[PDB]
Amino acid sequence: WEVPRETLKLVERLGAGQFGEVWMGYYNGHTKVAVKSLKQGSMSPDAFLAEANLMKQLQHQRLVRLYAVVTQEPIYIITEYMENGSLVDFLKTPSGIKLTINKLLDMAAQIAEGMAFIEERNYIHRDLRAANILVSDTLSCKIADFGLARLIEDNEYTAGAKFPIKWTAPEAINYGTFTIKSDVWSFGILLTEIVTHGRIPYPGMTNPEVIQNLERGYRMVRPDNCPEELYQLMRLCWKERPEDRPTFDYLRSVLEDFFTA
Ligand SMILES: COc1nc(Nc2ccc(N3CCNCC3)cc2)ncc1C(=O)Nc1cc(C(=O)Nc2cccc(C(F)(F)F)c2F)ccc1C
Repeated sequence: WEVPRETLKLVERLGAGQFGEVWMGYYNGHTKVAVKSLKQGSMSPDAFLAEANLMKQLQHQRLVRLYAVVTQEPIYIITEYMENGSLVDFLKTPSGIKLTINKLLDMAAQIAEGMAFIEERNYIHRDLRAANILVSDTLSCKIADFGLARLIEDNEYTAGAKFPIKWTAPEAINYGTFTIKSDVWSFGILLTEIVTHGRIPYPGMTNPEVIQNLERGYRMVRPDNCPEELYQLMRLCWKERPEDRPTFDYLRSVLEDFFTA
């Protein structure tokens, strides 16, 4: 997995943040890659490499696959470059805009397939949303960046760190209890993003507004142009009781059929 740092040529910053940056570059000149570098101090070089180790163990068709690493400060995590960036951005570009519900549902099914495997392996995402879904040149999707429990859950630190309100389940917002079921709720919201081609969820509301209404049992209205059948699948994702929400396997199962229809 190790590669001399010389085989990498950074070219364009893609993302920056608390723990480092993500750059687009080349490996041995010909291979286009995405490189994540750890910001010295931001976090243990060990906890940083944890993400890589998880990646090796969690390889799958619909998940971001590790390519290589550089284990000397500054540590790098390298993956292959996904040409169309993040799903949420892709859906607003001319190509993404013209996509028919069929192609959209297929993509939704791919994500559901990725989540089924994650559920299968006893893991949780914690920050499932279109911004963390990557799209390749042939429009196949892959799930990326699990949300760090350190910054999203209840503990010493967050005690005052927070999360993406509009995508988070009621139980997680209130009691900080994140399970695969809250990832399911989240999937429901991700579903609306896809069908609306990137529109922000709960149009017309602020985060504190969302929170208030959620208590009264409020749920997003079916988007114009969203099949009513698909809509009721979303409603299953937003059931009040977590244990009442469907599994990704079923979701994956049901999405694949709307698509062959
Ligand atoms: C921005 O990161 C990328 N961006 C593109 N393309 C792109 C992005 C934007 C744009 N833009 C921005 C400019 N405007 C035009 C469009 C144009 C191309 N391509 C690849 C990456 C990419 O792999 N990133 C990446 C992701 C992870 C990661 O997920 N870790 C992880 C963590 C936990 C669990 C798993 C699991 F379970 F899933 F295994 C994981 F995998 C780790 C390292 C890296 C480098």
